[PDB]
Amino acid sequence: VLYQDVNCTDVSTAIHADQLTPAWRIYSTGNNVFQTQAGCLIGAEHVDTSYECDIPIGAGICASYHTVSQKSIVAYTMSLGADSSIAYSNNTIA
Amino acid sequence: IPTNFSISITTEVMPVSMAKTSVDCNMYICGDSTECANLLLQYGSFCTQLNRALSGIAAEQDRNTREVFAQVKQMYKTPTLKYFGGFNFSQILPDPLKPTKRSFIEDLLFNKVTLADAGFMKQYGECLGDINARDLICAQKFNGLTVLPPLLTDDMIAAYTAALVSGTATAGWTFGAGAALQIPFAMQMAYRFNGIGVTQNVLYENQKQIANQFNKAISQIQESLTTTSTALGKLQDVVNQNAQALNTLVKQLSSNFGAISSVLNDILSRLDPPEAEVQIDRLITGRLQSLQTYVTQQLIRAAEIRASANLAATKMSECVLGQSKRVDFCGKGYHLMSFPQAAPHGVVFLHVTYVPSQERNFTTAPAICHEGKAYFPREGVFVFNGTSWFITQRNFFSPQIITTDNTFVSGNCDVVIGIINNTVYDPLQPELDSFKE
Amino acid sequence: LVKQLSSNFGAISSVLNDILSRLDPPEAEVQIDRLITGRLQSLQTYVTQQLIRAAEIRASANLAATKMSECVLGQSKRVDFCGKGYHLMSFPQAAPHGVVFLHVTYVPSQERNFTTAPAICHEGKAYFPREGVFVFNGTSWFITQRNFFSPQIITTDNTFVSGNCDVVIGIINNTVYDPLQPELDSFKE
Repeated sequence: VLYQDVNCTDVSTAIHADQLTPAWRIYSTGNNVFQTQAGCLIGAEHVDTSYECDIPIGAGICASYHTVSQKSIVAYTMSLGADSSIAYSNNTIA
Repeated sequence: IPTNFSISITTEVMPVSMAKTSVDCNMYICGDSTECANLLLQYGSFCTQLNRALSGIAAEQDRNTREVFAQVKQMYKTPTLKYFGGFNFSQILPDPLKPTKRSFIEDLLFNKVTLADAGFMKQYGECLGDINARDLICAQKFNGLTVLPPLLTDDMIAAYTAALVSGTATAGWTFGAGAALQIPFAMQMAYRFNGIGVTQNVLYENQKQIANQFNKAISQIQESLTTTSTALGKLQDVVNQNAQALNTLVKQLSSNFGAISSVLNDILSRLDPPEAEVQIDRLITGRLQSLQTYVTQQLIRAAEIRASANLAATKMSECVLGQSKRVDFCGKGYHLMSFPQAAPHGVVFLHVTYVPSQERNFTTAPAICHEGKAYFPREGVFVFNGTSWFITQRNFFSPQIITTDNTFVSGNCDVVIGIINNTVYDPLQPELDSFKE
Repeated sequence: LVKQLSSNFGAISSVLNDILSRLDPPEAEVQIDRLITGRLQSLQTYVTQQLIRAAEIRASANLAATKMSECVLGQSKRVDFCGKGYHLMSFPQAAPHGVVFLHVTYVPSQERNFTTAPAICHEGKAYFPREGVFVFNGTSWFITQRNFFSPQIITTDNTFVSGNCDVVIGIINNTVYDPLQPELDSFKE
């Protein structure tokens, strides 16, 4: 799930106290990832790695479906691009 | 024919993105009243359509921003020298010692248009902040108007701009065709001149002068962006239009559309439900009309911003990723170079244009008949003549002698009008005369 | 647009022929006027959305027609307009309510490091390359082109005359070749 704009401190309380309106019967909460363009990423792990943006969430954070250890949804820094090794030289021609 | 050159640099501000707004019609109209929501549900799924339209606008803005900025495959590292062939590339690449990861020009751009109408942020709610500072102040309002942060952060935009500048300065211009071919900057400028029409002599023999002119133009751009007025008018006008639209929506929210009061939870407390529904229906209709007008205006503005973003992406792909011979497309005169710069919800290009210099009157010669055959000029198009003396090029003086390598054979002399009788030179005859005799 | 037709715009029922058999004509007037106004507003919103989508499709069609006229009907030197790199060809294909082009682009291949030479002063005059822009040199050896290797020897036909050698920074001393002198020395001498 991805709440539009929340603090990830009141949503958890409303879920644990049955105060949220879209309260599903088989819904739970295992982890919260508070960041810009919030939503707490309930059901996804915030991995410190970087992969190509598959599902654009917002604020530089995206989501995909990779294998942590198994297949699950993660969150990365959008991997803005692959690194290069092009160095300037005044006597090198390619 | 011009006798000198003048390396000028022009600026062009083009918006590529707008304010990603999100208005919850369930909170804007019928904030917390249950009977109000029950009456609103009778009018149909207008709120769902408006939310879908706003989400589509946000997705279109994100896609336009990505297509404009994210155009290269690899992220080329910014060089540490920043001084290639005499051209001082400072204040363009991110400084490795400055706290911010932007350049001086990018800092000047972000410190002159980011006012965002200071004083109107209290109207709508926004979940601003950053996860790095661990503050992340998440503010909300009763009107339901929210502003979603963009996908590409300012840091990623600055990184894309730095990668573009590195791929333009270093590796020449072949980085846009899906490759990476190393080449010095002086040879790149010589090839740009050759593509324009100017020979490499003006570049190599006057490299120091061109570098000094480029540095002076960079300094003039810095001065014009430091303390001036009426700068970055496009982005400022876009922000002002967005703020005015939000303010008009907020004012239309607190409008008494022929009812007892314009504020909710005030007519449900002093009136009876059968007598209050009549007043609720008028307010609901008025707010629905106002929100529909706002959504239509937002769609029109989003289409305009998408067109501007497509134009800016085309300009970038034509001027930064290569050398376009399009007249008055990149800059004022000859393009000859292009450097993009990051800007809030827009792109500011730095077209290093080529402008001629002081001129001089000369004499023309359509053709020259040496021994009965006319000799029309080669690639060097202008036959500069004191009195039928030499043959030169167009964009520069370049005094060069007339030989058989600069002219080709043609018909007689009575076919071209205005032909001037003169003599042609050929290095073969004196060489053979010196070798034999 | 279909689902909005069955919506109670402040009336008793969103289905015709039902409010006329249970209400009075004077009340049925307003009961029908409310539904008429609601349906007119919904249809106006639909027409506005259709106009916006039609303007977008018209812009896309103009862009596609420009791309076709620039890539299929000729050879455009536009950078990253037809395909990825150099255009070099274009083939259009029919598609439902759209056009699918086949840009046969030109992409470079594996590279190799070489040495540069801004100018070559043979006997006091610097020979700048005329056509072949890249002076491929093992150690000041040859002159080639940019988009391909094409190993070609440096001659006087691929270079022109210029000033002295103390004007260009980075000039490498080398020798130029002219086919006239060996031919003359072989024929006469």
